[PDB]
Amino acid sequence: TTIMAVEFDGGVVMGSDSRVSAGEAVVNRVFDKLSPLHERIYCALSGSAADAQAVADMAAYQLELHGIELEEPPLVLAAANVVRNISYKYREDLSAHLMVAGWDQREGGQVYGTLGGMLTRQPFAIGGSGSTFIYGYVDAAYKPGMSPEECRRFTTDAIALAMSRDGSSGGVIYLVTITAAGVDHRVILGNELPKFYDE
Amino acid sequence: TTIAGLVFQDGVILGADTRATNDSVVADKSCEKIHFIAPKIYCCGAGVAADAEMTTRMVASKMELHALSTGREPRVATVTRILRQTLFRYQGHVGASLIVGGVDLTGPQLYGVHPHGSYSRLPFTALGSGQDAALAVLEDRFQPNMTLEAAQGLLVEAVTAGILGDLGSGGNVDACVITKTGAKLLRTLSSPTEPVKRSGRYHFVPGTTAVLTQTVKPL
Amino acid sequence: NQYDNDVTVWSPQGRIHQIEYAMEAVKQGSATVGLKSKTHAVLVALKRAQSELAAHQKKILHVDNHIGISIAGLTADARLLCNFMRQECLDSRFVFDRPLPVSRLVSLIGSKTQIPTQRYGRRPYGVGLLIAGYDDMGPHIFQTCPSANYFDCRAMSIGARSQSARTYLERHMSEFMECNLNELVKHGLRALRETLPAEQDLTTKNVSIGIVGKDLEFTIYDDDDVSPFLEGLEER
Amino acid sequence: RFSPYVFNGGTILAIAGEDFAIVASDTRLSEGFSIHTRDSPKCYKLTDKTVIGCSGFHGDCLTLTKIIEARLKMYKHSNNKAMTTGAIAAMLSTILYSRRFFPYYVYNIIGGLDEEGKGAVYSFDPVGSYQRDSFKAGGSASAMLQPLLDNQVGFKNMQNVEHVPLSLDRAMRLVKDVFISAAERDVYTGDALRICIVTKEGIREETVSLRKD
Amino acid sequence: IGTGYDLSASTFSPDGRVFQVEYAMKAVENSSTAIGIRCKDGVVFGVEKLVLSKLYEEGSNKRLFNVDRHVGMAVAGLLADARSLADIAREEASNFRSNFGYNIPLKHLADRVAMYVHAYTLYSAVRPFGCSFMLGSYSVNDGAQLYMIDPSGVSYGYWGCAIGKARQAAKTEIEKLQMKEMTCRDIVKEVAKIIYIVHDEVKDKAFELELSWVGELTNGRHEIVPKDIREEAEKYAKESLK
Amino acid sequence: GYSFSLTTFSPSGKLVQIEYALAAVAGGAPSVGIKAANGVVLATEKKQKSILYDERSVHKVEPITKHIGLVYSGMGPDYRVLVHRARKLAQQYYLVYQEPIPTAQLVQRVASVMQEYTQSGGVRPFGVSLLICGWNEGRPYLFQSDPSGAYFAWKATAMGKNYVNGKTFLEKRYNEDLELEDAIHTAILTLKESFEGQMTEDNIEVGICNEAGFRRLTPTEVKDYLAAI
Amino acid sequence: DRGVNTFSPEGRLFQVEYAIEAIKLGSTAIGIQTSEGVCLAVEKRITSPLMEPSSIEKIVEIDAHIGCAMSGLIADAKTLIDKARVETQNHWFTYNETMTVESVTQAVSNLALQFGEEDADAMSRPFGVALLFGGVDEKGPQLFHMDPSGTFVQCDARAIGSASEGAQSSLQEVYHKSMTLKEAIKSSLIILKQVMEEKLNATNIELATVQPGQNFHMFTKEELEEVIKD
Amino acid sequence: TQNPMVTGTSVLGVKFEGGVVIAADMLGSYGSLARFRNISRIMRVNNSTMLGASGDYADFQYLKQVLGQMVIDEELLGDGHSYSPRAIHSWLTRAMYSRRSKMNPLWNTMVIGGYADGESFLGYVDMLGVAYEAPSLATGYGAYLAQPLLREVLEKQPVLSQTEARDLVERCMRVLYYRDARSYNRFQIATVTEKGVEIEGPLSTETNWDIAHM
Ligand SMILES: *[B]([O])([O])[C]([C]C1=[C][C]=[C]C([C][C])=[C]1)[N]C(=O)[C]([C]C1=[C][C]=[C][C]=[C]1)[N]C(=O)C1=N[C]=[C]N=[C]1
Ligand SMILES: *[B]([O])([O])[C]([C]C1=[C][C]=[C]C([C][C])=[C]1)[N]C(=O)[C]([C]C1=[C][C]=[C][C]=[C]1)[N]C(=O)C1=N[C]=[C]N=[C]1
Repeated sequence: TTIMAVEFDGGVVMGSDSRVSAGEAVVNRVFDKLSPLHERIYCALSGSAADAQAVADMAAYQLELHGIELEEPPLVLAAANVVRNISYKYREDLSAHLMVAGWDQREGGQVYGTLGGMLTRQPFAIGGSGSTFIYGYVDAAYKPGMSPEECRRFTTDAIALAMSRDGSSGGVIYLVTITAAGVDHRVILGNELPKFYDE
Repeated sequence: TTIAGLVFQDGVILGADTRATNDSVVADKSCEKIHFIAPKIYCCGAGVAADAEMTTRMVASKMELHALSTGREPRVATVTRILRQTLFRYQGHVGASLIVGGVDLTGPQLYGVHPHGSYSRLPFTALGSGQDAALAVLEDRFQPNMTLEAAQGLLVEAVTAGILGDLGSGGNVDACVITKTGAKLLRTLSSPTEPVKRSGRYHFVPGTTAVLTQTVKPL
Repeated sequence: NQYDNDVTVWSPQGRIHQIEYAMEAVKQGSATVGLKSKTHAVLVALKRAQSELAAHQKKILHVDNHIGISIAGLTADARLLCNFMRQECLDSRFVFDRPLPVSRLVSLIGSKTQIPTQRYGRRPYGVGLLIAGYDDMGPHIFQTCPSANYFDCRAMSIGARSQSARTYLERHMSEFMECNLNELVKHGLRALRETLPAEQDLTTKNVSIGIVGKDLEFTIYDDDDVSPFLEGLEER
Repeated sequence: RFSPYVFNGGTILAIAGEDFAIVASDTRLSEGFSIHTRDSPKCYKLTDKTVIGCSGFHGDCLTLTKIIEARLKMYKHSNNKAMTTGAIAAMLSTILYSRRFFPYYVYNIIGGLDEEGKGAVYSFDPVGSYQRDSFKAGGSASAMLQPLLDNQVGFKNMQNVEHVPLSLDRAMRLVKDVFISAAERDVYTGDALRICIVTKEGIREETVSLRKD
Repeated sequence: IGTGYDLSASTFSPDGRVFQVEYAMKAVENSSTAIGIRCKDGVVFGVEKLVLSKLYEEGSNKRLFNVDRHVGMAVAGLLADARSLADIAREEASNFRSNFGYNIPLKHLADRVAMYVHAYTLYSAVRPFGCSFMLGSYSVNDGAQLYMIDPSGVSYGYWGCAIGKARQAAKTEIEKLQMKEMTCRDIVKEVAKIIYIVHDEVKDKAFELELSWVGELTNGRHEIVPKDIREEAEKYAKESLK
Repeated sequence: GYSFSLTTFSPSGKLVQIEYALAAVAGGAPSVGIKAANGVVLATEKKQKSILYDERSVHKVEPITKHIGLVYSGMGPDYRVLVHRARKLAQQYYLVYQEPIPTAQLVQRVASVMQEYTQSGGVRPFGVSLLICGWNEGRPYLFQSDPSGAYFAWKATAMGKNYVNGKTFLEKRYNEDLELEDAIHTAILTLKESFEGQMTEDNIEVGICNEAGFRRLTPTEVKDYLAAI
Repeated sequence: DRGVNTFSPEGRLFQVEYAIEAIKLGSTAIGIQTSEGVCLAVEKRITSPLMEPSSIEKIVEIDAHIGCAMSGLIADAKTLIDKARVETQNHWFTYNETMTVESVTQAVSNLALQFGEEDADAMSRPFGVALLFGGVDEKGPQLFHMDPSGTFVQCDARAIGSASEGAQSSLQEVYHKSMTLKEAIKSSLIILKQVMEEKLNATNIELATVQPGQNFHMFTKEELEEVIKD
Repeated sequence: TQNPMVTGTSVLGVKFEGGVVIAADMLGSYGSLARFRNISRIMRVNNSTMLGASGDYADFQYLKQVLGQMVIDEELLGDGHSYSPRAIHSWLTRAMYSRRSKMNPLWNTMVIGGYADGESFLGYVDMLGVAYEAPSLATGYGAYLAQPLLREVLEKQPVLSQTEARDLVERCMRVLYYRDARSYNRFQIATVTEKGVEIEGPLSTETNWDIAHM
């Protein structure tokens, strides 16, 4: 898997590949790893499929009731703490990383890391097996003040670059743009991926 | 096992073989791997036969209590969730790999549920030791909005490829077609092996077996 | 009539008669006086004898090196509360390696003793305490009651005839902060003796003193150890 | 796999005299080939007539020490008297055996006065077996100092020798000379020697220096 | 109605009432008056803390508490119940930060604590709290917020609020103020004036005034009103009475 | 909770709370059960207070499993508790034995729960009497379970308001050899004996049980039965 | 009805008040603390010649240096006696020493208001017994009294039971702090003879003396006869 | 935590005349990977105490949460009593030992610096409950590289000024960046004096690579 989130002025862009594997076998080649936790709050799934889906199901439930009690959309910090606490309490039994990003009236567009029960805000963040091969790329390619389109292009290029190199990553790139107005869903097909040196 | 699913223009087709194996020995030549959940929801089981049998039985029973209370036809999302949350809780020790297919107010759906509790909504899928032979046929010839006759044909071929290619699979192809109007359970829809014939002359003349003791209890 | 039986029953007046009945235990225990100066906290109490042949009951008990108490009421409830206090103090030194701040201990007593005032089949504590302590905020005198309410005091008296002692503490209140130990203890003895009958005086048998302060850990003086303080008293 | 123990070294030693008891220790605390601190004395004052030496895993040393400290206060409140040296020894055995299946990795040597005002030493193993001794060494250089205590303080292997009982002055000189030898040969012993002397008058502490390496 | 219908909170009277809660409300009405005012840049609390004995220390029986760094609580009623509710409220705020990583919103805290109160109004096993209390808070995002909970477990949001003996008399005096356009420095002087007016010098003994505030002036932190400002408000309160 | 019984023996030897629970039943809307030769009918008065009530929203005649059905007299909310419990009990049997629960077996299990509320601490007995119908071993069954936890197998019976008259009416009016088509007609005529007003397909509720399992009759089916009445 | 933990308008628990009244029905027992040891004496109150006098054990040994005299409900006392014996041996095990008389008295005393209905694990009512703990420790000979309120006090001389008022009056007139243990035994026997309805004899009463260097001793019939002779 | 994930390297500490200074790089490593090069590993506990942490970051964040709340809890009372640096060190020792005894340690090695009543405080606490005070501390690999330099200076001059202590810490961070293969040239310097705790960052030590031309 290769997951990625990028903050911009009015919100966030989140991306993921589409490969679900079981050893060297592709089980699902078109999985959408960008799972909604609330209207305007999403998480990118990685690691154990069963663990990631379980944590997402519980976080969306906790956040739904939290939102209805505060008579307000939950804060992205609250959604990040929700996921983080589950990942931390069960870190010995869970083997999943759920990146949390979205939008708020208070702090606007924010990107969070939940790796092993930790919590960290990032201008952009990457995860999954595929992220290992694009650290140098994202370090060279990231520039602050990127537009939502520039964020989608940074996310698409970085994920395609990882998809080529990583056996556990491939398929299609799913893009999601969370903003005050709402959420936009894009899909970049395996035919339409950006091309780079592949020999 | 070779279990498979498909989503066609008017519903879902579920396919299964009839082999149960006990360590390289065929124990059953014709078992039923396609199980009822609700009138318009069926499930294929692969793995530890007792785990597939009991987790299908439990969710079917939970769906009867669901439908009786709600007064509505059950949703395929409910069977997927009830199954996942149960399997996840057991952490993969309940070895049931399932293909859930069905039709509700939101159309036809096909899901793959794994023993650890992970799931996927797919247009076609295959599970079991012969899943790769079936998944090759499905990848090779699946087109969206297939006709019932075209979908049945592809499904039979997908299960058959697993029957002949996987040593852990054999027997006949059982199928189930699920449409808005209900489900048609096509048992032994295809038999890739013609009736096995022998020149069996193994008759024993009465008395050939040496008997030491004989007691007769009238009933 | 019907609002007397349980602590969970509110009377139509917005009163809890069981709490009021438990407070009657404190008023029936023998007088105790607690007072403080800028450096010390003193506990002076009268010890009753159940016959000439019996001994005068222990009215003052140790809680920690910086805290000591004097009881009035059910002696079994006083022991229960004493061991809770002693233990809370032990926990604080085990965990933090510092004395438990006196006001914090008193909050735990108020929190601990309120619980049975709101639970059916349970009863309030039939004990009232005077607490003497010393910490970073100097010396303290606190008062707890069978009603889970507590008070920060400049001086105080609980028990039988304690109204007489309270009057002396209110009239001499101003002199207490600049008092030395001998004078502060004597003030305590005079308030204690005001409760005592007209025919009865203080004694090296019925008097008990507890002192904690700037350099002194909580110490209990009882018979010949009490004599130096009584040797200053002079009148009525 | 996580190990809940680590060896922090250090040497303890006690001697019971006619009217005194000495409990002594080095001040080194280490781990592996590193020195944590050079000022870590292993002597802990429990009562005005009882001192304890503790050595082994420092985490267990700190804990068993706070538990002993808390238990004495509890006993004083319950009995309105200080625990005698014998009652502290008997109690420590039960505390150590309460962890029979997850031991306190601590070597304890109690030293103080008995009810006759004489010297008392009680030595323990991590799991709670103890006995009263004339003298004893524990900790990293335990095996270096014990044979010399057996010889010079117990008069062992010496025929035609006048058995003169040890005086405080003579025992203090022996503690200072054995810790110098322990610091020369045992890597875990050094920096300084902290000596606790228990007499009718109370506890005195003396601190002599040992090698910094 | 003394016919058994008033001995338990798990028993309704024939006219549909729970008398155990009504008798618990009477314990607050018998107690000293506490007032709270919400203004343009914060919330201010004031309490008529009657001096039961000259022997007690200045600041004994504090009827004002810090429930969280940004939340304050003003009580009236049975003090041990009031302090037990302060500990519940405190833990509720503490548990929100541990769950969501930020300060508990005041309406949410009011809602949570009001339901721990409500819970004690349903059973024979437990007794309702003989207490009413106010919660005050200020943040840039939520603004100034004042809430009040009664023994029944009811929680409402207020611009001005009073609880205790003089609850109605203090209300007709708070109504004279145009608090929606006032500062906390301005409203402090008024809170003291209202407490001195509703105090009964004949029936009651001496009193001590407790003043606390949370607003923009304090950076959203619940604080006691400093000695300097308190003396100035008490001087104006006494001068206005004449 | 309250750990002591709330139903105790009066000095005369009566379990008075059970007697008072039976009074709640005797004041409820009437219900009828008729065991035909080839099936079972369950009929009840579903007359609500006003036109404003959505009659189609809640039911009195309820399914338990494919072959068992239910009706009651008394406390509506109490009934719902027993319906859920009965449906659950029917699944527990099916999960173990892989066979539809025999009606005597369901009735016995449910009746045990009813007995429990007459002895267990701090609870009152159910104010409901249930008519349970089923089809098993190729034959129809009609049972009744009352607030004490006692069960009875009936050929035909009445519960609720005017049950004494309905029970005499059933005895004389019809007997064995009834076709299910004849039995439904009789159940509706038994109900017409107590009913105050015009009896429509929205104020009466019928359920049938036969070879094809149990099912509630549609209002159009009830309308055609009422066309002959 | 009212709960067992209900307070009377005077500030005392009704159940504890009534448990004290039960002691007024029990056999009269006396204890005298002397410089030479503590003396314990009790009337058995035998109701039939067929009853074995040896089977009435109202004076018990808690440990070698501590004895106990009891009055009230004899069966309620048996539970607290065992709690006292267990306590001394758990203290011996943990600390390698004997307990003070006061420490044992305090241990038994902690179990007094440990009764209740709601929120408990589980005594329903208090113990209808009064105890006298006579023994020797480093503080010398000590005699302690305890009642169902958990209140324990140290006594020079104390009487408990039916004729408590009268026996204490007699004790008060004859007790001196310098009185010998021989005189202590004589006074207790004379005072016990006075208060009982039946005549006094070696098989009618129990006598025990705890003295430093002699330990706890239960007087034999032959010893009781020699004492009654004087 | 039986197996740490994101870990922090050495935490440095040295007391001076009038306070204590503590230093730590802002790196969280996942094995050899410098995964987070800008995370703070230092925390202001209260006005007199500050804590730096080596080992697992998720466990440090958890302790930062638990401590942070304890401070808030205390401050609501406003009774004129506050946790001394020594009391935070005592609590933290009991906290680590307790988790270690349940065979579920918090994978950290921490340094606590403080200043209360004119006295400087510097205490070490590890995942097993081993605690002690020292004039200078260095956790992890710093116990091999930086502790010899701190002790070398403290041997010549035992009392250091705030400036001398600060320059000594900058010299130690330069050595650690050269020698520790799990360090980063981004760090924080936190100082506690009469005024209170002051955390400074991000800092970097200038590097010299002239030895490459030898
Ligand atoms: B990814 O490679 O990390 C992917 C992410 C993921 C998360 C939630 C839900 C899904 C699909 C249901 C996928 N996870 C996987 O592909 C993992 C295997 C994996 C994990 C880590 C690195 C590489 C590969 N898939 C499973 O665990 C799984 N899927 C199907 C059947 N059994 C197990
Ligand atoms: B299949 O080959 O994976 C098969 C699935 C199966 C078998 C019989 C009935 C059902 C109904 C749901 C399903 N599983 C087996 O044959 C298993 C052994 C196995 C396990 C994993 C991979 C391949 C094969 N066999 C049994 O559990 C079994 N065999 C005979 C009788 N009882 C049980």
